[PDB]
Amino acid sequence: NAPLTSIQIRFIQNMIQETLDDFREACHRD
Amino acid sequence: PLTSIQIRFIQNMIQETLDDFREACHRD
Amino acid sequence: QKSPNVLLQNLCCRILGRSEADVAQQFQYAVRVIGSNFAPTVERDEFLVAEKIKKELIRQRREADAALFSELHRKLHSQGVLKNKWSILYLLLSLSEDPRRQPSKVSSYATLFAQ
Amino acid sequence: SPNVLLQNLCCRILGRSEADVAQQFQYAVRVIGSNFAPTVERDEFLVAEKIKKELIRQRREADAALFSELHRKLHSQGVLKNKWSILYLLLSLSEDPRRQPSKVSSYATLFAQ
Amino acid sequence: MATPDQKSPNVLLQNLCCRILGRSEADVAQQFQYAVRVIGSNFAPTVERDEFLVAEKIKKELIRQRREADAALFSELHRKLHSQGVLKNKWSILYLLLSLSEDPRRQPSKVSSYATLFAQ
Amino acid sequence: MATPDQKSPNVLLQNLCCRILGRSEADVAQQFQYAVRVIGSNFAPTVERDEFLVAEKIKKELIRQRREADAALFSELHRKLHSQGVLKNKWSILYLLLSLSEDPRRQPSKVSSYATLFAQ
Amino acid sequence: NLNAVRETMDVLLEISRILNTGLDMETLSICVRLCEQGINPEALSSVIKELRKATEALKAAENMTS
Amino acid sequence: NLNAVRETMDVLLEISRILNTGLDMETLSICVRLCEQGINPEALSSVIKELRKATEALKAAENMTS
Repeated sequence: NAPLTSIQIRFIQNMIQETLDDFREACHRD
Repeated sequence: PLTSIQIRFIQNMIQETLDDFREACHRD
Repeated sequence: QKSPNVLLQNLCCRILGRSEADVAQQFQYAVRVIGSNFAPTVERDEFLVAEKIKKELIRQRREADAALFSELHRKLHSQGVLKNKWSILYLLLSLSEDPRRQPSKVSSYATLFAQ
Repeated sequence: SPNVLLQNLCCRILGRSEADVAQQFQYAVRVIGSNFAPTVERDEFLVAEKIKKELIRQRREADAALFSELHRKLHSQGVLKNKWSILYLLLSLSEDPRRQPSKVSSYATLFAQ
Repeated sequence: MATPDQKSPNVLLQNLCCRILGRSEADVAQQFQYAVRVIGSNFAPTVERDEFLVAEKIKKELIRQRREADAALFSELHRKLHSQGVLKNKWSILYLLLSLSEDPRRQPSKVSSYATLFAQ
Repeated sequence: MATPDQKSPNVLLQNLCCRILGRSEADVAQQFQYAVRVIGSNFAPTVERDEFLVAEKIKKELIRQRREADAALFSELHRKLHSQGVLKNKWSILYLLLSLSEDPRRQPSKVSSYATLFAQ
Repeated sequence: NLNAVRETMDVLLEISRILNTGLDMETLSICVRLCEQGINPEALSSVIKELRKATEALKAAENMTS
Repeated sequence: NLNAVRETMDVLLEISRILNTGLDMETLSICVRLCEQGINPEALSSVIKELRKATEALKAAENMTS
């Protein structure tokens, strides 16, 4: 059960944030 | 497996990003 | 207890600095907006709205504004005068402006529709 | 006046006189007059990075470099007061050459009359 | 060489409304007006403008409906269509076909008769 | 084709307006018109058209509201209803009931009297 | 109660000033009273935004006509 | 300053050409002037899209009438 490194957690968070921002931006643009 | 601290951090970050996206859509 | 409509009209007149006759189109727009069904506000929880305002101010490197917001929220919670704290917190968060970002001077182009 | 400039811009883009672009001018005025939610990014560097990523995504690395150079030149020229807004607009108006343009159906011409 | 009189999209849309309603074009005037209003409206770009990406999305959707055989058939038909080269706008037609697919497994939420009140 | 003497949708909407407002149908005419407009408005497809999925969503919502006993009761009632087979549109009714479920802990946002100001 | 209301209004004024909201004491008091009386915060925010937009449109018209 | 404005406009035109934006030098200069005056980029993008649709309809009408 290798704990997710702080760097990996930050990377996953940034990826999720980017995808959610893209979805919000697409909805806003629409 | 994501440590409980890492899991909690990732969960909070994902929740914040989804809340921000919902808020932006709602504001628009 | 001035009716909310009269209070909103007085507020518009005070904020714009114009007579009711000069704000007739704006008064009609305001009445239409207030009477129009609006999507729910981004945050309807007083504590969640306060936390979101604090987080947004901290993320913008506006520590002074974040401290002021936290102090105002503490004061509002302790005073206990307001029944709907969430509405006031949501309004304040929605109306917050970054003091560092130079007010986007409204392009003269808006005047075309004013006539 | 900015309004006259916008009308002239519409006329230039459409290739018609200002009197012939009245409906398009009205549409533009309506769009500008609508209350918009705050922009996602008001930072010139963030807008530039988003534009660069969008240009790279279309496999236009040369066009991405050209865009970065043009942005650098604009920043050094110092003519624009709101660099973030212009960069965001340019990013928003970029089109991917690989995605086949959804050809506006001849049917749109049917209602113009 | 007088390319068969493919009546202009307005006439084609009127004929389509008449055909869909099973009434003459004159009897579909309200439906024709609704169609004209829809067609004159600015439409968002199709979800996928890549022929292969649209075909893959169609195959995935068929698999999601537990129509794996239909998903394979869709992928094969898409390959055949791409090889045939008859359609000029493959992405638009693929997006349309994807948009028109119906899940046989999802029990039709029977449109309440009340919707007819607004059709007039 | 067993069409129950279903009093017309207009009568049902008028009765609903009168019941909701606590005014007579004649006094709920604006509310009746609003109801007719809402029903006539195009609505997005319901979130769930599966009877069991709607029941599970209702149970999950009750659990999220810390109403675990109410979630179990909802699941049991849904199982009983499915076995009973009395409801013709189980998915629609279940989805409606789930959407209409209220958390007793979340204070009903009393529609401000202020909405009446714009009616004049 | 009066002292508590005054303290709340002062806190709100300070928050508005730090946030550069442009609200005066009377408008802030009216908004606070409406929110305390149950007014939907979205309606109040839309009204405030419309009044600010009207002031900005009037200022733009005065600057274009000058 | 004039040379700097000319260089910026040339750079912008080159960027538009490489990106296939369809903007000319005059339109690019107008957009730059509008942006310098503070116009919201989202509103500007929506206005640009509507203007482009109108321009395409006008070009189709001109090609049909010619």
